[PDB]
Amino acid sequence: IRTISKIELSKIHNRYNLTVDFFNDLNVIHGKNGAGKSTLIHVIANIVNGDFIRFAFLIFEEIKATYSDGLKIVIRRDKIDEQSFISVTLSNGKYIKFAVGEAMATVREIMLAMDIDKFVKENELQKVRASYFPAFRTMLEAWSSSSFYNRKASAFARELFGQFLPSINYPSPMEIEDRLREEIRRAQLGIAAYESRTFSESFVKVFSALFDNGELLKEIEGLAIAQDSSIKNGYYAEYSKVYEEIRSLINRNVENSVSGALVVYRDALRDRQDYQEKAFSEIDNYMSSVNSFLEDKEMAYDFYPKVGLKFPDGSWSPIRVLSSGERQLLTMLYAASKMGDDAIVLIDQPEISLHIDWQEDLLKRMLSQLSGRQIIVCTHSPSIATGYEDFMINISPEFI
Amino acid sequence: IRTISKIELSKIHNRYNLTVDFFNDLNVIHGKNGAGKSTLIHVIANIVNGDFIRFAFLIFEEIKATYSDGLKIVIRRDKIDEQSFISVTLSNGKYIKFAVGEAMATVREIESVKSMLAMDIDKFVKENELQKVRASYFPAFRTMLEAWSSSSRSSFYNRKASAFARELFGQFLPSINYPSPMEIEDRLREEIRRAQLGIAAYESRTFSESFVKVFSATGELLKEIEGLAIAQDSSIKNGYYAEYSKVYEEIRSLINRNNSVSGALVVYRDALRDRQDYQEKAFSEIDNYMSSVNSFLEDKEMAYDFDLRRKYPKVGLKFPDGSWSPIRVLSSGERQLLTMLYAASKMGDDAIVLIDQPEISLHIDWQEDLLKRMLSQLSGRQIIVCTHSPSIATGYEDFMINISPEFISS
Amino acid sequence: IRTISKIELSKIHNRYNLTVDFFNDLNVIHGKNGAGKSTLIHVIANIVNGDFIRFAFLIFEEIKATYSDGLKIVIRRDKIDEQSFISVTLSNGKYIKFAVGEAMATVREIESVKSMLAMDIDKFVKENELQKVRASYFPAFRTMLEAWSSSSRSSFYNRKASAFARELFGQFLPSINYPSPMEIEDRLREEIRRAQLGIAAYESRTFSESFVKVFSALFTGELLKEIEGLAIAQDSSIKNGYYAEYSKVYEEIRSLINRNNSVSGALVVYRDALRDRQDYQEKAFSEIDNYMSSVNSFLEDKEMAYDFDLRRKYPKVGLKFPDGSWSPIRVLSSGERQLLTMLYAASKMGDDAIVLIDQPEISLHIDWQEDLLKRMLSQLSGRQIIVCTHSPSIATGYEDFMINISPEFISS
Amino acid sequence: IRTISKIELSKIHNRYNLTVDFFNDLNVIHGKNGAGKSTLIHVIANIVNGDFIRFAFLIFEEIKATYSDGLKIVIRRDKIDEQSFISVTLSNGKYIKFAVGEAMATVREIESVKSMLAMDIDKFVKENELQKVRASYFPAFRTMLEAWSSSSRSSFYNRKASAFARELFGQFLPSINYPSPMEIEDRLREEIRRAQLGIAAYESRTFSESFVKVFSATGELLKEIEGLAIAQDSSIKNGYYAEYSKVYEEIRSLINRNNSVSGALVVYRDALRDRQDYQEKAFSEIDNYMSSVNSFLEDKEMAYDFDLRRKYPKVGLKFPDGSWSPIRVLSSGERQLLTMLYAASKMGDDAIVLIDQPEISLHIDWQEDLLKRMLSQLSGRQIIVCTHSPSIATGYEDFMINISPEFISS
Amino acid sequence: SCAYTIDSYITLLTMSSKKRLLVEGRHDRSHLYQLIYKFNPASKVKIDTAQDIKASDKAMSKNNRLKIETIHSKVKGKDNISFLCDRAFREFAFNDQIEDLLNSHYCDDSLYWTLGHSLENYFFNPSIIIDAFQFLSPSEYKYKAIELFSELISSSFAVLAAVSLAAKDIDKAGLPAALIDWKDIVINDGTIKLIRRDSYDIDSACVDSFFNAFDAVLPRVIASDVGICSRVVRGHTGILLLQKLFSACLYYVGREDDALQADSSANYFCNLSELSLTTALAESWVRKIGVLEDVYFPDSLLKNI
Ligand SMILES: Nc1ncnc2c1ncn2[C@@H]1O[C@H](COP(=O)(O)OP(=O)(O)OP(=O)(O)O)[C@@H](O)[C@H]1O
Ligand SMILES: Nc1ncnc2c1ncn2[C@@H]1O[C@H](COP(=O)(O)OP(=O)(O)OP(=O)(O)O)[C@@H](O)[C@H]1O
Ligand SMILES: [Mg+2]
Repeated sequence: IRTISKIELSKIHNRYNLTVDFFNDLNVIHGKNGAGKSTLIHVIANIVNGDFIRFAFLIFEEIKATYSDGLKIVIRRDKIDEQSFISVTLSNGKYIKFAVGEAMATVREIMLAMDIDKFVKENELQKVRASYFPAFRTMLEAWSSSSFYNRKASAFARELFGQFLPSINYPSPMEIEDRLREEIRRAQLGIAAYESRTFSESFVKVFSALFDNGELLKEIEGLAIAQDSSIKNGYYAEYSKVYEEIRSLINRNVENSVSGALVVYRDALRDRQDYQEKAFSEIDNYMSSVNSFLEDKEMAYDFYPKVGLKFPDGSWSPIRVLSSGERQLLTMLYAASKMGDDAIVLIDQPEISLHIDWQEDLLKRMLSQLSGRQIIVCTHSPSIATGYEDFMINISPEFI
Repeated sequence: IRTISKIELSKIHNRYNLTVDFFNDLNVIHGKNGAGKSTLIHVIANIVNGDFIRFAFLIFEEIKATYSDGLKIVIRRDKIDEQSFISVTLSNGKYIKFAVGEAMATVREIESVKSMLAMDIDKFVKENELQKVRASYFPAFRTMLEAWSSSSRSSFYNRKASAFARELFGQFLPSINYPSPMEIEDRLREEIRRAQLGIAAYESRTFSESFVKVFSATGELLKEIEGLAIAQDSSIKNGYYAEYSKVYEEIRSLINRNNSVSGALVVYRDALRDRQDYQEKAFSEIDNYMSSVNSFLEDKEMAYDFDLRRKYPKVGLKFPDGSWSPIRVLSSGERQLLTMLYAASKMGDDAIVLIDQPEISLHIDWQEDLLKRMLSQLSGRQIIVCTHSPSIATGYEDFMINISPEFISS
Repeated sequence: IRTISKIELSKIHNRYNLTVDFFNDLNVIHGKNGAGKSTLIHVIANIVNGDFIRFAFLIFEEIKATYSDGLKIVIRRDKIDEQSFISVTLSNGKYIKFAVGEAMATVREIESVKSMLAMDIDKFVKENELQKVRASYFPAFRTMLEAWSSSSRSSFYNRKASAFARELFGQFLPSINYPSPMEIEDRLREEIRRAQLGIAAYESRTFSESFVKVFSALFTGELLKEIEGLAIAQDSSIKNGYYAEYSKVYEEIRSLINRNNSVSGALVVYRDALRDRQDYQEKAFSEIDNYMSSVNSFLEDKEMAYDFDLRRKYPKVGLKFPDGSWSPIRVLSSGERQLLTMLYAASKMGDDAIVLIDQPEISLHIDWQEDLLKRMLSQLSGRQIIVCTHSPSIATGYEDFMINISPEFISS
Repeated sequence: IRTISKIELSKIHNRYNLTVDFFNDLNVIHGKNGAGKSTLIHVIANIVNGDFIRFAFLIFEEIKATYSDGLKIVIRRDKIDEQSFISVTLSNGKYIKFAVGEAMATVREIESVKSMLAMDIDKFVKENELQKVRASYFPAFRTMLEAWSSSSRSSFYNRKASAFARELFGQFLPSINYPSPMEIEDRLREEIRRAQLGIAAYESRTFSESFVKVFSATGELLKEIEGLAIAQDSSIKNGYYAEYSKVYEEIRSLINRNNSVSGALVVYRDALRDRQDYQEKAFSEIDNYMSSVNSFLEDKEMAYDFDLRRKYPKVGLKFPDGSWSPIRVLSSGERQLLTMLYAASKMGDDAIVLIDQPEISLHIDWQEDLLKRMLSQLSGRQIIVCTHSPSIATGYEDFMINISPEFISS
Repeated sequence: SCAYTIDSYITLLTMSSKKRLLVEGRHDRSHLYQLIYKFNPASKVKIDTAQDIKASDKAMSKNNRLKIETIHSKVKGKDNISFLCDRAFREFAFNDQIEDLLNSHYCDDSLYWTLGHSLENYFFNPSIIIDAFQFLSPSEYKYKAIELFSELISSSFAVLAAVSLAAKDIDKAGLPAALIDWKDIVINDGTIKLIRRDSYDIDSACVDSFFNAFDAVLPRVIASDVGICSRVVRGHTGILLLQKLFSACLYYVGREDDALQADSSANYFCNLSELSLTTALAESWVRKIGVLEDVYFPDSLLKNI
C-alpha cells in the first residue's frame, strides 16, 4: 500500500528545519523537549488526511511529503502584495494556490473547500487516512462523553490548541462499544443465514446417505458438549437432548445408513461450530488482545448483545468504569485491529497512564494482529521503545 | 385489561358541567365546535397517564373517573386562606393532597431531576399502581409539532416537544405520547431482527427434531414439496436464502434413479410446512400492519428488504418503478395514517388511543376506512376519537356519543 | 505541622479495600493499572481540605484517615431505610451526619451562596480545626486544563476550573488547588517587593547605628583591599539595580585617605556595614534565589530572573535569554510550566500544604524526570509530597520512599 | 504640548453650523439647553482620540480642526451615487477616505477579530501620529454609568460600558475615557508603591553617601536634630522605621558624658533634612492631590496608611474618631469631585479634559471652589467644560465662550 | 538517547512484576527468544539488553558485561530477574593445551555464563552448521560441498581456535575478520592451510605478528580435545571463518564443472550478511535441541526463569 517515507520541514514556526525519514512498518520518534514531535504528527496527519486548509494556519516556508510509491507533495507559503498564499504542488505537476485570508474566513464561518476536495479526489490523495491520537486523549474523551463526535471534539481541541490541529478521529471507547455491538449483530445474522443454508444442505446430504448401501457417538457427544456450553448460541443450546434421544434410539436398535447419517450429523455439527468460530474471529481476537493486559477483569460479551467487563465474582460492569490508562489501552489496541479502519496510526505520547508492563507489550500486541498498517509514535518513555530499538528515530531540529 | 368507563366533570372553567359514560372498546365523540371535547381529552389523558400535576392548572371543583375494574378517582380543587390545593382520592380510601402554587413553583423550577413534590406524586402513583394503562395522545396541532421536531421525539423521549406544546397551549396540556415515524421504523427493524432470530432458532430445533424422527426407520408429496419450494422462493421474507427449488430438484433427481424413503419424504415436507407456517407466525403482526397501511397508499407501499451483501434490513417506501425511499418523504396525511395505524397496532404499547380531530390532512376516501382498518387489526385497544365530520363516524353510529354542556347561571 | 500517616479504605465501589501507610517526607506511590491510585489521591485531597460533602458522590463503606498528631477521621456511608447517609466521626467524639440526597441537592443548587448543609459542614470543620493544612492537588489532566483556562485560576479562586473538571470527571474530584504560573509570578513580585522594603529598613537602621558608633568611637592595608572587594561584589550583583555606585564612593574615600588610629575604627565599621548589607541582601532574597536556582537547573537556553531599573519602578520578573531579550513566564512550553508549578508547590514560598501530584511525568523528558524529585526535595521546605507515578525515572534513587498499592478484591 | 485652537463645523445634522476657537489652557462653555455643546464635545473627542469611525454616524459637510502646532484636519462627508463617504485630510497632504456603509458593517461585525477597515484606520493613525495626546471625556450621566458598573470599568478597558452608552445615547457617542474611582484607587496604590521604592533607592544611596561625608569631617544643633527626629517619628512615610528619638537621646548622652564633632552634627542634620525633603518630594504629588480633595471633605479625609505587619498600604477615608473607610462609602458628589480632581491632577496622563455638566449632585459651595482647585494644581492640560451654573464659571469670565449655532434654511 | 540508566533500570526492576532476563546484545535477545519460545510459545518472560542501558562512566558506556555485573551486584537477591553474560576466555587454561576448568554453566546468584566463548558457540555443533549452511546456500553444488564440509569440520575447529587465540595474543580481535579471505584457504585431505598471502591492505607487521602467534599456538591447540576446542572460538570470529571455509570448499569442489559459476556462488556466500547466518544457525540450533545428545543449551538458565 501507500506509506509515508519522508517528511521535510523548512522554517516551520519561523524557527527550525527538520527532515525525517520513515520506515514502512513501525516508527518510534523520540527527542528532547520542544524538539517538534507533536508538530511533526500534525503535519503528517494533515498531509495524509488531505486537509490542506489547515496549512493556512501554520507559519512555514516549504513542506515536502514523500509516499512509498513515489508521490511527492510540496507545500509552500509565499508572500505577494503583503498577502500569504499556500501553494500545493504534486509530483504530477497539478497544483493549487489558495489565499490564507479566504481559508481563515471559511474556517471562522464553519467554496474553497470544495475546490480543495475536488483537487484531492481528482488525484486520489485520500487513498489512506490517518488515525490521530493526541496527547490529551483522556480529558477530550471525558469532555465528549458528557463522526459527529470527531467534528465536535476537533472544534473544541482546535479552539484550545490552535487551528492547525488535525481532526481528532481515533476510535473513542463509546465508538468501540457500538462497533462491537454491530459486529456481534452481524455475526449472529451470518450464523442465522448459515443455519438456514445448512438445513437444506443437510437434508439432501441425508437423502444422499439413504440411497447408498461407537467413537462417532463419542465425537458427536464432544461436539454437542462444546456447542451447548458456547456463549455464541443464545438460542437453542440444548443439543444434549437430541444427542441423548439419538443414542437412546441407537442403543434400542446394524444399518449402514444409520452410520452414514451419524457421519452427516457429525460433519454438520463440526461445520456449524467452525462457522460460528470464524464468524466471531475478529471480536475474539480483539478481546483476547485486550484481556492479555487486564488483570482483575475480563472484557466479554453475553446474550440483545451485551459487551462489558466480567469480574471474578461474576458481576458485570460497563466499559465506562474503566481507568484512564485502561481505556487508552482499549483505544490503541482497537486502532491496530483488523476490525479497525485501515489507516496510518499516529499516536502522540502512547505511554500516558500505562504501566511499564503494558508499555513493554503495547507495540508487540499491536504488531502481532497482522494489520499491515504503519505506526508512528512519539514517546518520552524508554519502555515503549524496548525490543524495537531498530525502529527508533531521533529528531534533532536545526534551530535558526 | 383496564378501560375507562365514566367521566364526570363539575364546573370546568366554573361555567359548564359534563358527564360522559364510555364503552370498553370504541368511544366515538361528536359535537359542535368549542363544546369542550379537547378539555375532556386532556382530562382523560391526565387521569389515565397518572400525571396529576396538570390538575393544578385547571379551574374546577370536582372530577370523577371510573375504570372497568372498579377503581374510582375523585379530584377536588379547594381554596383555603386564598391558597389553592388539589386533593386526589382513590376508591380504596388512599389519597394525596398538595398545593397549586407549590406545583407551579415546581414547574417553573423545571423550566428554569424531579423535585420533592414530583417525587411524592410519583411515589403515590407507584405504591398504589395508578399507571397500569397509559394513553397515546394525539394533539390537533401535531402536523406543526412534527415539522418543529424535524426542523430541530419519541413515546418516551418527548420532554422538549411537550414543553413547547405546553408553552403554546398552557400547562394543563398532557404529555405528547403519540410516536414518531423514526420510532416506528426502529420498531419495525427490531421486530424484523427478532423474527429472524426466532426463525433461526426454530430452524435449528426443526432440523434437530427432523433428524431425530428421520432415522432408525409419493408423487403428490413431491408436487406439494415443489409448491412449497415455489412459494418460499417467491416470498420477500426469504431474502437470506431463496434456493429451495434447487433442493427439490436434487431430491427428485436422487429419487428418480431408484416405504422408508416415504417417511423421510413426509418428515421433510412437514419440516418445510413448519418453516412456512413459522415465518408467517413470526411476521403476522408486521404483515397485518403493512396490509393496513398499504390499503391507503396508492403509488407506494411500505415494505422490507434484506440483502445478503449488507446485514441491515431496509424498511421503507417502495414504488412500482422499483425505487426505495425512506419514510420521511411521505406527506402529512400519509404520516398521520401511519402513526394512527401504528397506535392501533399490536406492535405498539398497551394504551388508550385518544385522538382529537382525526380528519386532519386526510382525503374523504381515507376517512371512511381509517376506523375500519384500525379496528380490523384487532389489537383490543380502547379508542376515543373527537371529530366533527360524519365521514369519520360512518358505520359506527352506535358508538357515537354527543356532548352537551350544562350551563349554570352565575 | 500535621501530616497524613495512614489511609484505610473499605469496599470502594463495593469491590475492593486498601490500606496505605505513609511517610512524613516523600511518598512515591506506584501500582498496576486500575489499582486505585488516583482514587486514593482524591480521598486524601478531600479529607485534608475538609471537603467532606464530596464523599456523598463515592460508593464506599468506611474510610479512615490518621494524621501524624493522632487525629483520626472516620467517614461511613450507610443506607438506613433506603436513604443513604454520610457520617463523619472524629477521635474526640465530635461528629456530623448528613444525607446523600441533601448533598446532591446542595451541589445541584451550587451548579444552578452557601446552603444550610454547606454552612454546617464549614462550622464542623472550623470548630474542630480540621483545616490547618491545605492540599495542593496536581491532577493528571492538568496540561489540557490549563490550556482551557488560558483559552477563556489560582490556589484560592479556582471555582470555574474545579466546576468544569467535576463536570467532566464526576463530582468526587477535588478542587484544583495547584498554583498557576500567574500566581507564581505575582508571589515572586510580592516577595521581591517585601525583600526590597526590608532591605530599605535595614539600611535606615544600619545607617543610624553606624553613625552612632562612628561618633562614639571617634572620641589598614588589608582593610582597604577588603572594602574594595566588597564594593566590587556589591556593584556586580543584580540586586543593586537601583544603585551601583559603591566603587566610586570607595575611590573617593581612598583618595581622601591617601593624601594624609582614629581612622581605623571608621574603616572597620565601614567594612562591617558593607558585610552586614551584603549578608542582609543574601538573607532577604534567599527563598527567591533558591527557587529560581531550582528552576534554572532545568531550563537550557533561558533562565528565570528579575531586573531592577531606576527609570521604571516595577521589578521585572520573567525569562531572560543570552542575547539580552526578555520574555514573560507565559512563553514557557507545557513541560517547563509543569516544572515551574511542581517546583513552586514544593518551595518555601508556597503555602503550608501537602503536595499531591498525580502522574508527575506528564510532558517531561527522561532527563527532567531524573532530577524533578531531587530538585523538589533540595529546597528543604519540610512538606509532604505524595506522587502517583508509573515512571521508573521519576522514582529513581528513592526506593526507600516507594509505596506499592495492591487492593484486595472482595466477592459479592 | 499639543492643544486644540480652532474648531469649525459645517451643517451638523444639516441644521446648524458652529465655529468656536478654543484657548490652550481653559475653555469654559456656557449656553442654553439644547445648544449642541454635547455634540461639540463628542466631535472634539472623536477628533483628538482618533476615533474617526464615529464620524460615519454624524451628518455633516466639513469639519476643520486646527491645533496649536499648526495641524489642520479637514473631515468631509460626501454623498455619491447614494453612497456616503468620509474623507479625512491632514494639513501635510495625507488623507484617507472610507465608506459610511462599510464603517457601519464593521461596527456591526464588532457588535456580533479585527476587520480590514479598522486595521486601515489604525495604519492611518499610526503612520501620521495623530494620537499623541488623548482626551478624557466626562459625560453628564457618568454617575449613573458608574452606578450601573458597580451594581453589576477603566480608562483602558471600558468596552462593555462603551457599548452600553452607545446603545443608550446613539453610536456617535465616543469611548468612555474618564477614569473610574476604582482606577483612581489603583493608581494611588501604584504611585504609593513607586514612592516607596524610590524612598528605598534613596535610602540605599544615602547609606552609601553618608560615609563620604563622615570621612570628610553644638547645643544649637541638638534642638533642630530633636525637632527633625520628632518630625520623622510622627510621619506616615516612616512607618517602617520611627526610632530617631532614641538615636538623638543616645547622641546627646554621648555628647554630655565627655572640632569634628560639630562637623558630624551638621552633616547628620543635613542628611536628615535631605531625607525629609526627598520623602516630601516623592510624596508631593499625592499630598497635593489629597490636599485638593480634602478641601471639600468635612467629617473625613482621604488618606494613605502604611503598615508593618502587612506591606500593602491602604488608601481610604480616615475620620477624626479613628475609623477607616474605603472610597465606595463616598456619595455621588464626592465621587464626582474626586474624579474631576484626578482629571486635573498631574498623576494622570496628558489628555484633554472634556466635561459636560460638571455640577452633577454638587453643593453650591463646592461649585465655586471646583475650578479654583482644578486650576491650582497647574497641570497645564487643556480643559473644555460645558456648564449651565454660573457658580462654576465665577472668577474666570475671560474664558467663558458662548456657543452660537448658525441655523441654515432648508 | 531515550534509554534507562543503571539506577532507572533498577527502579524498573522494583516496579515490574514480570520474570526478566538481562543479556548483553540484541542478537542474544533474539536467539534466547527463539530458545524460550520453543519450550513455551506462550511464555511471558521479558528479555532486556544491557546494550540499551546508558552508563554515566565513559569506560562502562560500551562495556555490556560491566553493566550486567553492576546491576547484578546492586540487586543481588531479587527473585524475578536472571542475568546471562559471555564467558569469553575466562576459566580456560593455556598451559600448552586448552583446558576447561568449569565444564558446566557458571552460576552465582542468578548470574550465568555461556558454556562456550559466547552464545554463538552453541551453534558450533556440526549438525547445526550443516543444516544451516544447506538451507542457506546458492543451491548449485550444495550436496557435494556439504559432504566435503562434514569431513573438514572435525579438524577445522583446531584452526579456528588457533586463529582466535592468535587474535587475542596480539589483542587484535577483529583482525581475522578483514585479514583472512576465503581465497587464501586451501582444501586438503581433511585439513586446511591459510597460506600467508603476499598482498594485504593492512601493514605487513600486523600480518607477520598474527602468523607468528598462529604458528606458536597451533601445536598447542592440536593436542587439545576437539570438544573443548570448539568452545574457545570467538563467537563473531567463528561465524565469518565458517562462512569463508564453506565458500572455499564450495569453490574448491565446484570449479571443475564451471569455474565462473563456482566463483559466483562462492562470492555470493561470502557476501551473505552475518545476521542471516546467525539467524539460520539459531533456527537450526532450536530444531536440533532434544533430537541430538550433542547439542547444548543453557538449561540451568531456562530452569531458573
Ligand atoms: N505557534 C507555535 N505552535 C507550536 N510550537 C511553536 C509555536 N511557536 C513556537 N513553537 C515552538 O516550536 C517547537 C515545536 O514543539 P512542539 O509543540 O511540537 O512540542 P514537542 O516537541 O511535542 O514537545 P513536548 O510535548 O515535549 O512539550 C517548540 O519548541 C515550541 O516552543
Ligand atoms: N464507578 C466505578 N464502579 C466500579 N469500579 C470503578 C468505578 N470507577 C472506577 N472503578 C475502578 O476502580 C479503580 C479506580 O481508580 P483508578 O482508575 O483511578 O486507579 P489508578 O490505578 O490510579 O488508575 P490508572 O490506570 O489511571 O493509573 C479502577 O480499577 C477502576 O477500574
Ligand atoms: Mg508534544
